[PDB]
Amino acid sequence: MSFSDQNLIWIDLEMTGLDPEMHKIIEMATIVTDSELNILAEGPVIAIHQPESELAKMDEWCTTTHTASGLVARVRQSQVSEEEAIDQTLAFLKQWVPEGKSPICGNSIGQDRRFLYKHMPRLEAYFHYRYIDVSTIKELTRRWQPEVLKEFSKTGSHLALDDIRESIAELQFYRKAVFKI
Ligand code: NA
Repeated sequence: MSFSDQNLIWIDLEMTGLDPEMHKIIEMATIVTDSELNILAEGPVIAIHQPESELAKMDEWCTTTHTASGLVARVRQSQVSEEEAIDQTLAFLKQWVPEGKSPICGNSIGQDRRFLYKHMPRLEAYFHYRYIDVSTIKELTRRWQPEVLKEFSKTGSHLALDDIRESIAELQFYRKAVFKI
């Protein structure tokens, strides 16, 4: 429908920790916006199965966060592997954005990309090499006019789809508050 090489691919992952060589992806969510940040479609929201030995690497922050959100129970019950999650996500993205055109979009999105390189390289390859990191704008705003940041807040639930929706909302806020284009 609104297929376009200008559309943007937004992605958020949840993991068992911060180290791609040690930890695993346990949730993924994608959203496609047009170039003006209008949400066109939401992609698969996938809890990825991991065995207890991998869940057992989680520190207290991860254990308490992902248990209280319900993610751990969804991971334990999930029948979807990383490979099947890649397949579902690519089948979605091919309907909205051509391969290799969209930067990877999100907050501190270089961290997610590291996990994609290690665990989902076929999906990493779908992105253009550039990054649209909303937290770049957050950090520049903090230094140039920090009072702006009091006008926006996040819930931060660490449910991947809700968090990437907050990333888009943050950029929409910056478009009006700190940009003049
Ligand atoms: Na994130």
